[PDB]
Amino acid sequence: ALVVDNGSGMCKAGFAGDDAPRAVFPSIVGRPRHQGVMVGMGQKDSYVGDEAQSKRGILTLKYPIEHGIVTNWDDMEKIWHHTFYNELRVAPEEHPVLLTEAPLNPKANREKMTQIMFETFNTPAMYVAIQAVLSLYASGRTTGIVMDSGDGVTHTVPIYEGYALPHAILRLDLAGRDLTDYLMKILTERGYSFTTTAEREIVRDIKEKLCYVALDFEQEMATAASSSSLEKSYELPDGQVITIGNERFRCPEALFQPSFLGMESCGIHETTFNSIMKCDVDIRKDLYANTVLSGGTTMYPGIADRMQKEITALAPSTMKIKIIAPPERKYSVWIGGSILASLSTFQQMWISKQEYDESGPSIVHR
Amino acid sequence: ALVVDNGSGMCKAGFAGDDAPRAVFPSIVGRPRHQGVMVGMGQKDSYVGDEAQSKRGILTLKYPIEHGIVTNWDDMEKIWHHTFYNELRVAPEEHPVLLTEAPLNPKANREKMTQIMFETFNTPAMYVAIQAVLSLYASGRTTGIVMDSGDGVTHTVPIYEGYALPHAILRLDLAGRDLTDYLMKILTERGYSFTTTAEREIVRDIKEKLCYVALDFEQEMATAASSSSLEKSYELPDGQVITIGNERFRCPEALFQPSFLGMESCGIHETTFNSIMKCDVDIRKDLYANTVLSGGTTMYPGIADRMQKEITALAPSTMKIKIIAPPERKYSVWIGGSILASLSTFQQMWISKQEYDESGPSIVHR
Amino acid sequence: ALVVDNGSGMCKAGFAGDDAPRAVFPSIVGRPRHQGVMVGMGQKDSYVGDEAQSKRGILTLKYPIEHGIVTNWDDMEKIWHHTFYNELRVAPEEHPVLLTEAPLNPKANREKMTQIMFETFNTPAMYVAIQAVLSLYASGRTTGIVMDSGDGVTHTVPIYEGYALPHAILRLDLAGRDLTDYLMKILTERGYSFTTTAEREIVRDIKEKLCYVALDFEQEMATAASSSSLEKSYELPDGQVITIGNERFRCPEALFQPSFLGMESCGIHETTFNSIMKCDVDIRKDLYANTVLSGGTTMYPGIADRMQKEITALAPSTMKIKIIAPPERKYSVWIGGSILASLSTFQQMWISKQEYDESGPSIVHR
Ligand SMILES: Nc1ncnc2c1ncn2[C@@H]1O[C@H](COP(=O)(O)OP(=O)(O)O)[C@@H](O)[C@H]1O
Ligand SMILES: Nc1ncnc2c1ncn2[C@@H]1O[C@H](COP(=O)(O)OP(=O)(O)O)[C@@H](O)[C@H]1O
Ligand SMILES: Nc1ncnc2c1ncn2[C@@H]1O[C@H](COP(=O)(O)OP(=O)(O)O)[C@@H](O)[C@H]1O
Repeated sequence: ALVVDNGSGMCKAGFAGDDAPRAVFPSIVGRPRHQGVMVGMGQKDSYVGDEAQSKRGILTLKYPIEHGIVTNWDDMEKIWHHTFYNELRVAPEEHPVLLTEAPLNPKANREKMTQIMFETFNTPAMYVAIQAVLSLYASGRTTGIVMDSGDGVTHTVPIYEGYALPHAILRLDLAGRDLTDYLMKILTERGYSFTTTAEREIVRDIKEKLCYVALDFEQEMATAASSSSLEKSYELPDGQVITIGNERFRCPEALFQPSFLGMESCGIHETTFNSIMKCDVDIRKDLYANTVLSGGTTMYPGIADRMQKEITALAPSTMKIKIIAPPERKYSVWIGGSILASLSTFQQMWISKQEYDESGPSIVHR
Repeated sequence: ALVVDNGSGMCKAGFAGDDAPRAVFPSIVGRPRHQGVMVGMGQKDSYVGDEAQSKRGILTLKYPIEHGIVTNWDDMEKIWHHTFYNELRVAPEEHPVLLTEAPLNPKANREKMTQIMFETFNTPAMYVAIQAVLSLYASGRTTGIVMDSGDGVTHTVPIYEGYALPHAILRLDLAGRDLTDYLMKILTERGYSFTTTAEREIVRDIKEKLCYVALDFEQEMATAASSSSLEKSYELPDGQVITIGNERFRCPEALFQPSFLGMESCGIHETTFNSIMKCDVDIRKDLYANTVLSGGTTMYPGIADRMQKEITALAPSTMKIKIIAPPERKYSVWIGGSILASLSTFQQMWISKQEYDESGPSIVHR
Repeated sequence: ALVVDNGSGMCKAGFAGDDAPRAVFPSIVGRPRHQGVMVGMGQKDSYVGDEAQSKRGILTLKYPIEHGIVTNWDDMEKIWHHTFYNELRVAPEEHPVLLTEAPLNPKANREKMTQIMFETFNTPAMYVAIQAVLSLYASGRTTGIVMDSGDGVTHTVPIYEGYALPHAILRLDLAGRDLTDYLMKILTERGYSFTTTAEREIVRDIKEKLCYVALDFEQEMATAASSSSLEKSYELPDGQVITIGNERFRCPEALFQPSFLGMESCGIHETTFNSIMKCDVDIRKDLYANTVLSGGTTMYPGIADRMQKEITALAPSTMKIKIIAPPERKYSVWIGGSILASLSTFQQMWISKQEYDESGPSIVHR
């Protein structure tokens, strides 16, 4: 059977019988912005991400998912069309599929999602699972608190002996692009300017390479305020050199104390302590030492030490805390998806065509 | 033969050929309270005490006995099923069994109880004995007044030269949970709150460790009202510290003058003097100096001196009084159960299958 | 003399010489969250509710009372300072004061509460009264069971011939914010999102207008699941339309069977019958037909039928039941406060300056 994650900002897909996905691509949809100056087929009406990332410039770019909510289904159908016919070379009527979703999301999302999977692709069977649960599958633990943070969404689920406390789930719409744009805003301080969608991807790729979190914002600010050398140069695709200095960490700092982004909620560490504090007293000691980090926005170096230092300064003393931060976190959700698809006991749970034909899309509520 | 005490709040059991029981556990039944977020067998439909106390949190807790009356036989049967097959590793058709009961209890309780032991477990023989009598076996006396007090029940039986005076027995439903909840009510004075079945057991464990009886309630109140140090800290399972002060003794005080719990009966010492005053005049001098305390709710420090001071101030002078408070009172009842099962003269007293098959359940009255 | 109710979520105050209070406002404290871009005095360091609700947005909001416990005295002092100097234009040395409180609350609350009224405002005299008793004054009955439920607190007191049974009082911390968050949680089903303190008040105002309790949750669920028209539109302050449907009653339902909020206690109707069952038998016929509802969280339409249906299905038959639901329930408590202050016989009960100067703050325990 086939496992697809349409989680925000990049689709990942392959056979469930494997350890890693087969395709990984930006899910961007792009369209031409000028008339044709020379005759030929070369100008197709639309390009999907794996071409859309190459020809970027003459394309505008739109993201069909924002904050984990589909904004334009007609784009998404094109994306799935690419994933099925062009990449995995597989007929979707042959294989069952399961899909990721964010934990809290407008139910209409599920309804149309499964409607498309039946009424167009004629797929045999379907299931929608929340990402944090699947993340636990990849570690193979049965107790812990999962933190996942992707393009535009963060959430946490506490689970104990395989039971979630639904009253304890939180959203926090802080991550991803909402963080990337803060690098756009501050990078204009040095004078470099970046204005447009095709050009935003350069700043994203910088962020993907040259960023880390300070073990104390105050000391590293005082450091870079001194004449000490901490900057690294970067070269733009045109060969313009950039120097970035005093700013590789003042960016991700805004993931904490997020008043920089103007929000006034709690931040990541607050929300990790506040979720456990919605758990019963006798559970708490067991969720500590089992904070699991997940999703690509945890791949900054230094998050582990910062987070443990913060929580240990915030939680009651005498309680040991241990963050399970493996490598390969970028794949963890899909890895867990692969695991669940293989367990034979799960095979009764797929929604059948027969069920959809009685209940229609709302069957997703069982 | 097998010895089981199903007295309130914890079952105690083992072979009669021993000095102590082999298993002692809280007899609580607990059930899951959320739908499953993760696949597996791990969540069985029900847990008996030895797990139900451990995994508490995701469990709610119910007591199948309350105030000494069985509320749901199907729960008790589950408890016995665990005790027989998993714990004592014994086939019930092989061995006789005897059961404790409180002295006054609705007879239907006995009827169904023994019915289950014959018609389901196919046990060879059965006998029901009152707890105070078994308590005397452990001391090996033939004269005295037994005071037993457990979760939710207290009673006294006078026995003289091995004869009880059934017209002099009294119940007083004051002890145990009825006292523990008064710590729940009062502990909120400092501000801490405790609301649910899994969480009540924390207050029970506090009571089991940090409680004592004042050698004069009035002086120790005046003491703790001054800035003298008498409080002890306790750490909760989450590592929250608790401070308890002025209440390690204001709790068990309510076992006397129980107007604190709003009841208006007599208290324990009253009921010990009033029961003896139902004895004939010529018995009294022999019951004095033979008040035997029994049952775990007597395990507070200070009970001995308080009780003797009260009775000696209340009884007529020139009459010697001596409270026999041995150790192992937590086991005293089961010890006495062990003794009676071994006495060869008793071997005629078991109710046979033949008797139940002639008389039916009322055979329990012989 | 002055009557003040600092019950959670809004202060209410005025002269005892009246039928209703003169000022009623949300007691929220709010503070600026950006540096000043324009010159003037207009930005004071802090705003109390009547501006804090108007200018909300540029303010963050904190509630100085939570669950009936003061969290930051320096905030409360700001609220009382406003109520005395700004609103009532009154010197506190002129008039005695009485204060509402919840029935069970950490005694330290009283000590500091009365300390402030003497040592700062130099008021001549003080008394603290529990809200339910004052509620009975407004009806003028002398027998009944009072149910009061306000922002964040519920409690009940049985009173018979002017005597309470303190051992039968219950708290249940279910109401208020704990309900508001359930509207926040469920409203995201339609897709709307609400994240911040200033924005929470919009969801509160929705709750104040478009909500009712179902005479059977099951039938009304099946009804709204059909294509029948039951939704109502609401307009946001920006003119964004909201549609709410199939959810105007699934909110207050969680005030019963509150497992929706993940709590595992009993709910309101259970706890109302269970409090009476701790009363003596001969009182019961008199507490029935005298359940008096009080506090603003009783202002839902439909409460009467649900409550009467529950108790009548639970209580023994042949027993008359009558819910006294007057209008003006939002003021009943304060009305009674005004009454008690007026009875000349009550005029001996105020704690004098002389007593506080001997005993200090703990004099409130007499
Ligand atoms: N090297 C990196 N450093 C920081 N952030 C990264 C890095 N690589 C990827 N990311 C973040 O993670 C995103 C990749 O997709 P992601 O959101 O992890 O998928 P999923 O939604 O499955 O977690 C990127 O858009 C970026 O926001
Ligand atoms: N250390 C302790 N201190 C005070 N009370 C205790 C302690 N241990 C047990 N208890 C009381 O005794 C109960 C244990 O069961 P118990 O009532 O002794 O059984 P039985 O009814 O057969 O006597 C506990 O629920 C508690 O009420
Ligand atoms: N129109 C309304 N509909 C439903 N509930 C309301 C309404 N107005 C007020 N409330 C409830 O009552 C609260 C107002 O304060 P309240 O709790 O009545 O004070 P008190 O604690 O003295 O009763 C609001 O927070 C809200 O919970």
